[PDB]
Amino acid sequence: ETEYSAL
Amino acid sequence: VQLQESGGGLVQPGGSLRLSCAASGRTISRYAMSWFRQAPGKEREFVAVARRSGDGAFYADSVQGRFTVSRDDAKNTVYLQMNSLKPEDTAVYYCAIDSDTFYSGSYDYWGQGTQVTV
Amino acid sequence: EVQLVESGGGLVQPGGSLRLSCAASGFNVSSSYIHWVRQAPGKGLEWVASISSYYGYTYYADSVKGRFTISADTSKNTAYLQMNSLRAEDTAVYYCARKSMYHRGWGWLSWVYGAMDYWGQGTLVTVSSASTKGPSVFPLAPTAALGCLVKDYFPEPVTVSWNSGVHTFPAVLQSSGLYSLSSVVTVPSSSLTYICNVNHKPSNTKVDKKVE
Amino acid sequence: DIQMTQSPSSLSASVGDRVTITCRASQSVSSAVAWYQQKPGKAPKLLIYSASSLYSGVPSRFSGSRSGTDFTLTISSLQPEDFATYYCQQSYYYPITFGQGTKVEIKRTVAAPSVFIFPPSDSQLKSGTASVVCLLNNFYPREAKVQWKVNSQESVTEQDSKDSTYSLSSTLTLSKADYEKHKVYACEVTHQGLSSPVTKSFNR
Amino acid sequence: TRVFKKASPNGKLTVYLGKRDFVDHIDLVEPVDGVVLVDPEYLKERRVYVTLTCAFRYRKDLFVANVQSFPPAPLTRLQERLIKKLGEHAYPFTFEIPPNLPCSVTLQPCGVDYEVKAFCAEKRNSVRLVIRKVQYAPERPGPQPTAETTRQFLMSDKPLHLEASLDKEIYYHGEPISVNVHVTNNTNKTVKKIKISVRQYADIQYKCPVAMEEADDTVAPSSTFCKVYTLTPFLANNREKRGLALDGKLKHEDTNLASSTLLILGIIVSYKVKVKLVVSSDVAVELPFTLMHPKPK
Repeated sequence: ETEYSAL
Repeated sequence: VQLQESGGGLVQPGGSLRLSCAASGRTISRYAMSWFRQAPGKEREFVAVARRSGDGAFYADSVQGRFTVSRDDAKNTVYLQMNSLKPEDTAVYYCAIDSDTFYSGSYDYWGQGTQVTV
Repeated sequence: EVQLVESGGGLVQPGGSLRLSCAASGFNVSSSYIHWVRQAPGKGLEWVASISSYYGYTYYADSVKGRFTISADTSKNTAYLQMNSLRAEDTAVYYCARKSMYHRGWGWLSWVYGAMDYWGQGTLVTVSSASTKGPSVFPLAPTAALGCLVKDYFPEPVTVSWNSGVHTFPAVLQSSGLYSLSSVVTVPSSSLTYICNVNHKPSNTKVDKKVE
Repeated sequence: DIQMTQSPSSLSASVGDRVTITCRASQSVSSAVAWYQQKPGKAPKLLIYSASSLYSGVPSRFSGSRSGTDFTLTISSLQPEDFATYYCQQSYYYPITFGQGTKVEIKRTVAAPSVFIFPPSDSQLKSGTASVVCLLNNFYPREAKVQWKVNSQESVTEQDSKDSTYSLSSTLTLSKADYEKHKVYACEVTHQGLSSPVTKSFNR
Repeated sequence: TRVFKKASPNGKLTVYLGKRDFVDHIDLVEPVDGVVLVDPEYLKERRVYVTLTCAFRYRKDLFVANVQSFPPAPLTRLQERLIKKLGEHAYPFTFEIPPNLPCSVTLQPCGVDYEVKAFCAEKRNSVRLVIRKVQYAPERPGPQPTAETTRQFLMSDKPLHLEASLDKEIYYHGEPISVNVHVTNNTNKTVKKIKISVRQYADIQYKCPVAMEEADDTVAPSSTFCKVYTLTPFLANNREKRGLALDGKLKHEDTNLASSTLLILGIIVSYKVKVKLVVSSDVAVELPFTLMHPKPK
C-alpha cells in the first residue's frame, strides 16, 4: 500500500 | 500513616532555611499535604500547599515571594524553602495531609511540628 | 464570506418536536459536510449529527439516533435537523458547523470529516412540561451578609438588583421544575435599609422585598 | 467510539505562564485532532487542525504537537484572553468525540471562605417550605466543602474580577413539617486554606 | 512537504512521488517526475527502467514512455532535494506526457487510467503506483446558452414560441443550475406538462439523465409563460446507474461526476440542459454547459 514519509 | 517533620533550629534574621516532611505508610502523589504556621497570637495559620504531581503550589499572601514548596514522590517527602526571613516570622511549622483527592482541605494527620525561631 | 444562521429554538414539552434550520451563505451545501453540535448547561461540547448532500451521507450520535433526522435542501441552500421525541436532557444550546470538502488540491476529499472551521451562533432549546410562573421573593436577614432568595420562577431569566459586594448566583433547576436563585450582599454592621428588586418579564412580574 | 482523555481537567496560571494541555486518544488516530477554544456563552473557535496545523487568524503562541496518540496544545505565553475552556476533538472516525474541556483559570493567594448562615423567614414559613442558606464568601481556590448539620444545591459565582475568588451558596430546603422538629442547624465549611472547619450555627 | 512512497516487495525499489494528480492543461501537461532508490548489491540486472503507461481498461494502451533511471544515458527542483535527502543510491526519472491524450475517467459499476511503474530488467522487482490525469474548469465563461424554437401544427395557424436559457456555461460540481424557460402558446392545444433535465453525453454512446425536474404547469391556449427552475446534479441520486461516467479515482475513494472534456482517444464527456414541453406533439430544446472543478487560489 502507498506508504508515507516526509521531506 | 504518620507524618514526620524535620529541620528547624535558630536562624538569624534575613537568613534562610529548609524544612522537610516525610510520610510513612502512604504515598504523597495522590494526596496534597500542606504547611501551616502556628505563632503566638494567631495559631494554625496557612503557609503553603502542594497538590498531586505538578499541578499547583499555592502560597498564602503572607509568604508570597519568599517561600517555596517542592514535593518528591520518590522518597515520599516534601520541602519548604524559607528565604529572606524577618523578625516577625517565628513559630512552629506543622505538616498536614489532605485525605481528599479533590483539593477539598480535610486535614487529618499533622505530626508534631518544628519550631523555627528567628 | 461564509456564514451559517441557526433558527428554530424554543420551549417544547417532553415528547414534542422541533426543527432547527441552518442557512448557509457564501458556499454550497453540496461541497461541504454539515454538522449539528450541542452543549448542555454546565457541560462540554457534544456532536449530534452530520450530513453530506452531494453523496447523500447521514450520521448521528448514539444518543440522538432515531429521535433526530438530518436533511438538506440545495434549492434554498439550507440544512434541517428534525428533532423528535425531545426530552429534558436535550435542553441545551445547539450549534451548526461546516467542513469544506475543497482544498484537496483538485477536488473532493470524501473521507476527511475534518475540523469544523465555521460556526453559527447557537440557539437554545428547552424541554420541560412546566408553565410560566412569577418569582417568589423571601428575605435573608443577619461585616454582615443579607440577601434575597428568589425562588420558584419559570422560565429563565430572572433579574435581581439592590436599591459593591453583591453576588447574584446562577439559577438552579430545582427538582420540582422551577428555577431558584439567591442574591446576597455584604455590608458593614455599623449601618445595618436594603430593598431587593426582582423582575421577571416572561411573566411580567415585579416584586420588591425589604431586608433589615 | 474513541474516548479522548484530556488533562488537566483544570489549571491555574498567570500572565506569561507557558501553559500546556494534553489529549490522548483511546485508539490510533492519525493526526485528525482539532483544538477549539470556547469562552463562556459564546461559540467554539477552531484553533488547531490535523493535530499540528494552525488555523488562519489564530495567534502564533498557540501550537499543536503529536507524539503518537498523545496530542499536545501549547501556549507560549498565556495572555488575558487565553482564559477559556479548551477542547480536543477527533475528526477521524464517527461519531466525532470531544474531550472534557480544561478551564484555564487565574492564580492568586489562597484565601478562606467567610461563612454566614441564614434561617428561613416567617413569610417563607407561611408558604410551607423552609430554606436555610449558608453563604461562603471570597474563597480561593475553588475547591471547598460544605456540610449541613440538622438536599442541597450549591452555585458558584464565576471567578470574580478585581479579586479572583469564588463565592458559593449552599441552600437546604425542607418541608415545614420536618423543619420545626429539630432545633439546632449549622453549616460546616472546610477549605484547604482553613486549618480546621468553620461552623456557623443557629437555633430554630 | 510530503512525498507519497511505495516500497517494492523486496524493499529495495522504493518509488517516491511528490503528487498524484497531474492536471492536463489545455496546451501542455504536468511532468511526471520521481526518483527510484536502488541497492547496487540487489541490482543484478544493472538496469532499472521506469515507465508511464496510459491504459484503457474494460486492455488497450495509448502512451508508453520508457526512461532508464540507471545506468545514466535534467532534475526537477523536487527531485534534487529528494535525492539529497535519500543519499546517492537514488536515481531520478521523468516523463513529459504529450497533449491530445485522454484524461482519467471511470465507469460506475474501467475507463482511461494512468500508472507509473519501475522494474529492474537487464514481482519483487516491479513497483507500480497509480496516478490520475484530470483538468480544471475554464478560467473564463463562454457565451450564455440560449436556445429557442417554434413548433407549429397544421390545425393551428399561429406559432408556439418556446425558448430556454441558462445563466452561464461554467457550472462547478455541486452547484445549482437555473433554467429560465419561456413559452408563448398562440395555438389551440393544451400545454400539459413541462420537464427540465440535465443530461450527460459520454462517447467512448449513452445518455443518462443526471438531473430531472418535472412540473405540472399548464399554459392555456393564447397565453404566455415564464418561469425560472433550478437543478443540482450530484451523485446522491445516481448510484444505481450502471455505466455512469465518474471522474477518475486513485484506489476506491468516492468521486464526483466526470468533468467536461476541454478540447483524441479515450472517453469524451459533456453535459447539456434540456427543456421539454409535453403538449396535448411535445416540443424540445437543448443547450450546452461545462461541468468541472474550480482552480484553487
